[PDB]
Amino acid sequence: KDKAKRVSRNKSEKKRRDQFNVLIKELGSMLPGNARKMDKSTVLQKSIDFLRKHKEITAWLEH
Amino acid sequence: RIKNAREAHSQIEKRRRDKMNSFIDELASLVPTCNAMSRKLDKLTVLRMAVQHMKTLRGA
DNA sequence: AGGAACACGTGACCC
DNA sequence: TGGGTCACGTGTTCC
Repeated sequence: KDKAKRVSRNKSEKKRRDQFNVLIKELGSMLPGNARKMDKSTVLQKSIDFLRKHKEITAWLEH
Repeated sequence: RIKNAREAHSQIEKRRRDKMNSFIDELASLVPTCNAMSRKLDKLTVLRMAVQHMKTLRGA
């Protein structure tokens, strides 16, 4: 009769996983590009590239 | 015998988790509000802060 | 104590 | 087929 807590915990865990996927999809929809499907890691990797690149170019544009 | 196979699979799986985590850390290092932080932020916050940061940039 | 974030191992599916 | 990602349920850690 502890199924209730397990079930609830499963619901809670799923909600985090889903928020996480939602955030990933949003990062990806924001990258210069772009051609899905990148997998999650690729989205992250390409997000990193974008910020380093924007940093470089943006810095360069002065001094 | 094919117990090795299952452990192989579960190792592949850990390699991916570890890679994503490092990417999350690396991303956080690139978002100033996260960077400025003593306590490590959780993974969802880091993602939320990173998209926030990106909407910040397009406004120049 | 107990929940939120995190880590794990495995079944379903894919190329 | 091999070997990879993903969603899941549940074990582990931390506050």
